[PDB]
Amino acid sequence: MRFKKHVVQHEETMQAIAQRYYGDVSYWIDLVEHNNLKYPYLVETDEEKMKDPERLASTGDTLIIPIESDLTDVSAKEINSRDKDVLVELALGRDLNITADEKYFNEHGTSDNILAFSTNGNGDLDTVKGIDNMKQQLQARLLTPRGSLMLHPNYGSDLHNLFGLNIPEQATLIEMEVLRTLTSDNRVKSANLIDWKIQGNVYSGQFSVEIKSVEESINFVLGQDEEGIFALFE
Amino acid sequence: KTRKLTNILSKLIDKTMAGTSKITDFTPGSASRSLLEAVSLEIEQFYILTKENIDWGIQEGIIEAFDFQKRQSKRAYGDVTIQFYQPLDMRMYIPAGTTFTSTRQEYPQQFETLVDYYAEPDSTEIVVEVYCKETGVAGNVPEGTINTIASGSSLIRSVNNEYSFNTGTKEESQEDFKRRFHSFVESRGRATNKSVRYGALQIPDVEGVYVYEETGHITVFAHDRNGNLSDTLKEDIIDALQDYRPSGIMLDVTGVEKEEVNVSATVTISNKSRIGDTLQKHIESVIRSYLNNLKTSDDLIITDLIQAIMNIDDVLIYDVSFDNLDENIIVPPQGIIRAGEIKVELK
Amino acid sequence: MKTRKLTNILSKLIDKTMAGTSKITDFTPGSASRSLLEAVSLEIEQFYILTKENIDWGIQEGIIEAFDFQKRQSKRAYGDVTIQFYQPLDMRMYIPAGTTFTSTRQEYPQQFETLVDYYAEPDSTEIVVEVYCKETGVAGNVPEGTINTIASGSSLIRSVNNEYSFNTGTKEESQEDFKRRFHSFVESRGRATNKSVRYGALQIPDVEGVYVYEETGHITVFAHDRNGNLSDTLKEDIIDALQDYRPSGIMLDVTGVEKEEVNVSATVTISNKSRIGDTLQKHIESVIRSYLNNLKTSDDLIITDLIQAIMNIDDVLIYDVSFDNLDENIIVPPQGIIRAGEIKVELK
Amino acid sequence: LQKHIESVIRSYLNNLKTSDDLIITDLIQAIMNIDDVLIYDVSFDNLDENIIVPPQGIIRAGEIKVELK
Amino acid sequence: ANFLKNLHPLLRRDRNKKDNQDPNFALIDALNEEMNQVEKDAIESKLQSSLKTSTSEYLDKFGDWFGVYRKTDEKDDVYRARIIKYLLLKRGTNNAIIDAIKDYLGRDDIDVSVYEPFTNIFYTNKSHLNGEDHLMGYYYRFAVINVSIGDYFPVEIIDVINEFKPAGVTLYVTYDGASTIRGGAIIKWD
Repeated sequence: MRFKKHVVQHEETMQAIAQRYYGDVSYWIDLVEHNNLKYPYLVETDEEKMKDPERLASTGDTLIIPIESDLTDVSAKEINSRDKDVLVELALGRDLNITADEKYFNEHGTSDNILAFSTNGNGDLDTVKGIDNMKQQLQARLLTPRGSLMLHPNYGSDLHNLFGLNIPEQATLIEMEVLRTLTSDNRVKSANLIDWKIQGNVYSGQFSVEIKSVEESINFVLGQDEEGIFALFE
Repeated sequence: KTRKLTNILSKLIDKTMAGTSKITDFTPGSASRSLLEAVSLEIEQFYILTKENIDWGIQEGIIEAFDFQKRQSKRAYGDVTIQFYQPLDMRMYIPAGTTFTSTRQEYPQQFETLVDYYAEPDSTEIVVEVYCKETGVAGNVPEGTINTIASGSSLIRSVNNEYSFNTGTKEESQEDFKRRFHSFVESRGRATNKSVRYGALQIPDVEGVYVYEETGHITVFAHDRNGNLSDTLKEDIIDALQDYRPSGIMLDVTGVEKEEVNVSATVTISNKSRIGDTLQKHIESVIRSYLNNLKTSDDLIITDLIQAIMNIDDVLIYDVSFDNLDENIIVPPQGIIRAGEIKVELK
Repeated sequence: MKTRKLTNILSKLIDKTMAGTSKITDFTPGSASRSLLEAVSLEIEQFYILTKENIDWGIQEGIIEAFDFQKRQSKRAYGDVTIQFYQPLDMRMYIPAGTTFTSTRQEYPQQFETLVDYYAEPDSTEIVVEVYCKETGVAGNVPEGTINTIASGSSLIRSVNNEYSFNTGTKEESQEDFKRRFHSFVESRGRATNKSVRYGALQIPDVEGVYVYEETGHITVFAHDRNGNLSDTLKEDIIDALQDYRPSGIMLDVTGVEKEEVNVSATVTISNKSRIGDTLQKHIESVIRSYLNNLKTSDDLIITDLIQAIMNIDDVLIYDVSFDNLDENIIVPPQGIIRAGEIKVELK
Repeated sequence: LQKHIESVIRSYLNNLKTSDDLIITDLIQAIMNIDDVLIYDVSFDNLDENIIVPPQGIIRAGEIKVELK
Repeated sequence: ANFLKNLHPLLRRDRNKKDNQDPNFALIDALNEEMNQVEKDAIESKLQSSLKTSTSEYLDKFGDWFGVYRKTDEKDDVYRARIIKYLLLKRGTNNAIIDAIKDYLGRDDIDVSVYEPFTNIFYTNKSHLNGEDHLMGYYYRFAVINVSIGDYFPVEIIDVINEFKPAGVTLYVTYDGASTIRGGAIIKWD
């Protein structure tokens, strides 16, 4: 359950609150009954509240409005930018950093024993969040051979076998495999080719990845509020 | 019974139209309509105020005249002392809502100040008033409970509540208020068997009273916890009942017809090693308590006594028998049973 | 509430308006400002009036609530019915509760039933059984001779008849009687007095009136129902109620009033002889029954008072009245009462 | 209530093992512990003294009857 | 008194500086005065709904409900005290009769007592033969009382006692003329 809570403003009235929330002043008596207020409902200052602290409320006190509120179906324009950042951080998840030392496992991408855990410098395990978490997950999926991970036959990629000839056919095979790998992730909305080239022994390419927008992540997390898990099991 | 906002506004508009035709625009946003709506809202609020006052008066106005106060639910409140390491170098400010707590699991109640406070530079320790955030007796913390401030400056040496909080109260229900008032009204009664019995029972040392009525005479049977009626207590009862008895009627006081029952019991026991004086005295004490617990009109059922003696222990106590107790000793309403000489034989 | 009136409020508003500005000086009839202030002041006047009325109502409600002195509701009529057999019984027949009694007289189609079982002994010729009207209110106050049917269908029944008109049925209590009994309550908070004994006897709703006859060391409580009877159950209930109120050590006895049943046969002459019929006879009989049953305890019957009561029905239509069974006034003692018996009227 | 008390008595009698002596007071407390308040007094119309069972004997319930007053 | 708060927001709440005779402020303040006065009256009206704090007309309503009527020039405090006392009257004993006698009369210092002749019934054993006791009969009988009054009384005081005495007790009244003698009652010859 969840209800709205209203702070008493300067020289406010119960009719104004009822109009603001319920859309009609008629509910001010219901608001009085629910909050158990005496006739001077909103006193000028705390000196008057001292006369009867139980039954009276002064400026700065909090009233309860029993309207069933729900975090979903809330306009994202009202949400603060920091709140949006935290929401997308929750949506993309938090995971222990393993892709530290980018140079090492970029030099030995196809081999095992390439990545390892790391510390955050404060004595605790390192963590990657949001875009860093997505980077880590996508790098791990691309580097992982398909079928090598226990309990997950489909997770990984076939790039270890696509060290073929230097022709456009193998380049297309690589591109298709990479697109399959990126599309395998549920968070990746779509991926597509940008540009590629061949320099004899070396193949080079780059891709564009469009993660789920801020609106979709906000909606997902705020809908998760009904369950309270706030965790990812994709 | 009462008008309402729409009705008041409609009648105001109708009366305004009747009074003059110079105004005809009563649409939303009109200055005249806004004025009439404000007046109508004020009048509706006054109507609600009158309704509240009358509702209070219906259920408290009459009884309040007889010095009877209904117990309202209150937040526990009281004074706390804050000590500073030294006289204050500047004017310190404690805003309203500053929280005070206690470092115990026994008392998770939170207290807060409902008003702003100021401590002068010359002061070294200032007392403030804090209110419990929850209504009820839960805020009635004992002395030396409140010992922390959640937003205080480091200049504080210590925090302490000098006295226990006792102002927290639960709301008294209306039926209990009516019951107290009716009990008082009944107590105002006089010159009846009920009123005489009541007035006798208000005496401190009287435990039970039976009033027997005869034409032209009243006799009162009274007893203490021991089933006795001392001469001093008899005189006290007489003096108290001088005010109660009817005019032209004779009243007498007498002691309850006490009947001391001597019980000699043979108790068969399983564990022969546990036979000893202590178990004997325990059984004797149980029997004595059973016999002395009986009220004025309670008859001594022997089967219930056997049940109690066997329920002392379900396996150890094997069997019981009595030579004195052959059949249930019936007694009248004015004859109480009490414990006499008791003996227990272990077999 | 100080009970202000409209003119003073309007005058005060206009005076303050004039004081606050010299520009506004037109408060004639038909002006906007006068109309607005008149409307406001009228609403205030109505608020004050309704507040006063609501306070009066709330005082009554608080009186009711504080002492739990609930107002008495409408009472269902009840009475007794006589039943006769062909010959004295041999079987001890059983009549369970709920045995319905009805009347063929369509003018009074109300139904009655027994709330308690009854037994008729062998070698018994008739039985009296108490019955209660199914419907509440005055509708159960049928006249004598109305009930003449029993729905049990037993063949042993010869005839059914209620020997007296029922009167116990009444509507909801009036305000004046409620206030009267509240005064009796206040008076009888002192338990042992005569007024308190009278209240305790009247504490039972079914009791109509009580006369406390007092002697040295003895009390006699003459009590009666609306019909002038005092059943054993009601006597026991009165005694139980009086246990709390009666003085201790003084003998008390409860007995029924010395009820006297009057039979009236009236010969009446009518100026307009076309008006003769069953309606006029029944109306006059109803008036006579109402007059006789409205008599309280210690009320002496006066023949001239009955004469004027009959003649005031219609002084022109009714020409003369003569009684075939009454010739002199009846003196009722303090402990007696008159109730209607068999009422008959002959139209000439 | 009659059937419940009869069932309790039957259970108590049938639960007796070999060489278990019937004691009337034990049966009294077993009956009274059903409800000490509701039950006021108990009296037996066919038993007056305890029954001694030898090692090779046993007691079993016969006809159980209860009268409510 | 929320008239200014719930007023149309564009309207001025304060007397304008440009004109000391601002009719808008005059009209608003006039209406606000009436609104505040009605609020004050409504707040004060709570006193009339309670028997403890009621006054003239509503107190008369209360006393009419309780069956006690205001006397000539009887003020509210004594009237409510009389109502409360009338509700709480003890009845059926010697003390109640004495209190009623001393209340109906204008003073309390008068000597009043209730004599119970059944205390002086001649019993065979305990009663002295030539003592104060009398043989049992009509007067020396239970359910009989003789009230001694040491002051002039109206005959209606008997009816007053009839209101308080228990039912079934015969009443007698004795007038003690010694208590009402002017000055010292001892007569001198020398």
